[PDB]
Amino acid sequence: PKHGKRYRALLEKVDPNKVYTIDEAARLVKELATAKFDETVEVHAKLGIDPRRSDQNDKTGAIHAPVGKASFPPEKLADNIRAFIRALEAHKPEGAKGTFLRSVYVTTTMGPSVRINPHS
Amino acid sequence: MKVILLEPLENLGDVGQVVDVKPGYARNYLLPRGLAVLATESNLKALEARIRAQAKRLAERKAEAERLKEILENLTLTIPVRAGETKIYGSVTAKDIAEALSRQHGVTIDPKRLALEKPIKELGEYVLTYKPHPEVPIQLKVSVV
Amino acid sequence: KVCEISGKRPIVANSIQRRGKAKREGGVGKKTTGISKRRQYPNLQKVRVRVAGQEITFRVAASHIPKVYELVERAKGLKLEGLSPKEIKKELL
RNA sequence: GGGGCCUGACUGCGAGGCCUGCAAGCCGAGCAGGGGCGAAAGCCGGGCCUAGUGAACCGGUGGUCCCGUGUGGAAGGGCCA
RNA sequence: CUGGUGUUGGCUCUUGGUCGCGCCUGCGUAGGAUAGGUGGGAGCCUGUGAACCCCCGCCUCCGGGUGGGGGGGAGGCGCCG
RNA sequence: CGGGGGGAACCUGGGGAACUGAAACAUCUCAGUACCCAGAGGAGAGGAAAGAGAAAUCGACUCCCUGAGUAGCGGCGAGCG
RNA sequence: GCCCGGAUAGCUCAGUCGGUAGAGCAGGGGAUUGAAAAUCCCCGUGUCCUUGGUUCGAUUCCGAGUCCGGGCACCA
Ligand SMILES: [Mg+2]
Ligand SMILES: [Mg+2]
Ligand SMILES: [Mg+2]
Ligand SMILES: [Mg+2]
Ligand SMILES: [Mg+2]
Ligand SMILES: [Mg+2]
Ligand SMILES: [Mg+2]
Ligand SMILES: [Mg+2]
Ligand SMILES: [Mg+2]
Ligand SMILES: [Mg+2]
Ligand SMILES: [Mg+2]
Ligand SMILES: [Mg+2]
Ligand SMILES: [Mg+2]
Ligand SMILES: [Mg+2]
Ligand SMILES: [Mg+2]
Ligand SMILES: [Mg+2]
Ligand SMILES: [Mg+2]
Ligand SMILES: [Mg+2]
Ligand SMILES: [Mg+2]
Ligand SMILES: [Mg+2]
Ligand SMILES: [Mg+2]
Repeated sequence: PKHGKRYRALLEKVDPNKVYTIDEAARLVKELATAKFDETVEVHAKLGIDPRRSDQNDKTGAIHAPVGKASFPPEKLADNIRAFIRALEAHKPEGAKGTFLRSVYVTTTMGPSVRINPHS
Repeated sequence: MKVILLEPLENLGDVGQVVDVKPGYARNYLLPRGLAVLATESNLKALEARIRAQAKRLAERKAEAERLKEILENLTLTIPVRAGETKIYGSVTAKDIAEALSRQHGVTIDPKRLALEKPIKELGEYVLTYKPHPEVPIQLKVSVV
Repeated sequence: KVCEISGKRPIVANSIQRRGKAKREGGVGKKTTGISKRRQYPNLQKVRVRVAGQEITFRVAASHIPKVYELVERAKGLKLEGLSPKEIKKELL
């Protein structure tokens, strides 16, 4: 159709409009990675910074990079997630005005994305 | 600017129902012609009552019925009718029924509230509901002699 | 005039004309070129409403209009007739 | 007039005078700090000198041992530039 | 004179702004081809019914992209290069 | 049952100047004064804290003495307080 | 003092919707009328003020500095 069902089934345990924690979703991410291989859970968050800002991530203000497999224990995802948050909060440009980290999603290699508050 | 209706108006209706109109609509059209009343907390409680008096008090003419079925229901009538086998020499109206039912036992029934159409007359055997809404099918036997 | 319920009536006010960037920012300060006396009327209107065998009109302030109705209601429970539309009014508190 | 280094077109003061109704204007040796040129003696607190200027008030900025309306902090002031 | 409001209400037609979301969008040399950036990236995709053909709306760099639909039948497709 | 009209000042409320001062003048001052109107009474007003303001404080209101020409307000002027 | 807009041929004016910088008119020639052109043809010349950094560098995109263009105010 638009997507394959292998994905259509994961849309059953991910409220379309709800913020999850790094413990409420870190374990719900290890269950939405239904592939025949060990995937890589990654996190995507939009940064409130200026793109073309030479002295201040692609060229639109998006962050990527993977951090964990699709099996890693609850203490390897819930713990390695915060290890990426502070990896950013340690490089926030001087004039980076605006919520430095507005949106934040946590999606794997083939599974959907779960909006989560990197502060709980 | 809340208001309590009357005639079920489109987009907002079913009397008693409360709705948020614009002051103008209410003051200049609704109340003038009497399509509703101001949602004053003086009729907002006055409707609280209008709503209980029927709701609770209703448990009787549609709730006490249970007392009216337990006594009957598992009961059996059987009434003396002048007949001739499979054909009575007259008939028994619902009115004919309770007529003696209020002497054979002491049970009160409203004929106009029974359920058979034509006046018995025939025979074989009878058994039919009383009324109304959550009803109770009674059991009556057409006798002999 | 005056409000037949709120009691509100016209009052005196000054029309102060000022010029100059405030001190609240910019500089030097505001300046009064001139002051004048002027009135401030009540936004009163009129509200006609049946109430028994008459219509009776109410010249009342804007932010009070509603009370007028909460009065044709409290009225209900009381007997008022005879050629007394002025009195009807009279009676309603 | 020409050239080599330089920034004293210093900060904190200022004995003692000139001028003078007031308040302004003017000259200033010398001490302290930290400097520049000189081998040193020394000179340097702009310009051979006398014009190129504007009290207060109200505000604008940059600082800052200060005040900050019950207390903390702010708001808003003061002081210095 | 005038904008916003109060007095000031029904019913429609028509458009602007904004955030939600759902969708496609993108066509310069090279190249299967109409490639938006960056990451994940060997598994996906089809009786949760794909390969092929006709119909059919929209877009047009007239090249395709792509959706509704009927049809159909066990195969599409990516890496490597 | 009452009211209405009057009363030298005094009193509360609703309205409310200009001269003058600022050695001109508009903010400011005179001044909520003069005056007009309504009302009250031998007084009138006010009155038992949604107060004051820095004190483990006080405790209706009104009047006098201080506080005090203080705190402040002010074309930071005249002046007000 | 703040918010805005910008020179590129002699003047005037557009810009991968980042790489391919091009018009009117002026000027040269030829075409040119009785007369000068209105008609007719074909081209010259460069960071697109320009500091940059993103990108493959940039004319175009961001730090953005200089000048000019229009705006809204203030003046103790
Ligand atoms: Mg983008
Ligand atoms: Mg009036
Ligand atoms: Mg005004
Ligand atoms: Mg209102
Ligand atoms: Mg002197
Ligand atoms: Mg010397
Ligand atoms: Mg000296
Ligand atoms: Mg000189
Ligand atoms: Mg010299
Ligand atoms: Mg002055
Ligand atoms: Mg304090
Ligand atoms: Mg009497
Ligand atoms: Mg009397
Ligand atoms: Mg005067
Ligand atoms: Mg004078
Ligand atoms: Mg008075
Ligand atoms: Mg006193
Ligand atoms: Mg004082
Ligand atoms: Mg005064
Ligand atoms: Mg330009
Ligand atoms: Mg011509």
